[PDB]
Amino acid sequence: EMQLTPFLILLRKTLEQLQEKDTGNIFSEPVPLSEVPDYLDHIKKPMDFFTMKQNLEAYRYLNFDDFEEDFNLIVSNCLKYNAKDTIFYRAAVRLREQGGAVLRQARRQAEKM
Ligand SMILES: Cn1c(=O)c(=O)n(C)c2ccccc21
Repeated sequence: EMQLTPFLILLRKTLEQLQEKDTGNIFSEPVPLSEVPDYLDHIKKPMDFFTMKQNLEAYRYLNFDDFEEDFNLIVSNCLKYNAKDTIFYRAAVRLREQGGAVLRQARRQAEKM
């Protein structure tokens, strides 16, 4: 199939590119549950870019689809929790659009391995 180290290098670069689309850094760290006490009533699996980085280095992403699944959780959790008329909801829509393009290019590079 493919070698581990170039794949992880690609995922590290891809995660950096996704974070660059989140210009407010609102997805950089976990949603603060102390300030959002009802969050887990709605959200089954919180996700954020710091957690994704930890998972990457813990060798928890060994195919592109598991990496993309967690990125999609960042977006979908935000759309689910927040009302449509909020900056947060719109930011997740924009991240879905801009990040989908980053992911398509990165997946093509993975398929070259
Ligand atoms: C409730 N909440 C969210 O749903 C969210 O997506 N982000 C990014 C949040 C960021 C800070 C505080 C609360 C948040």
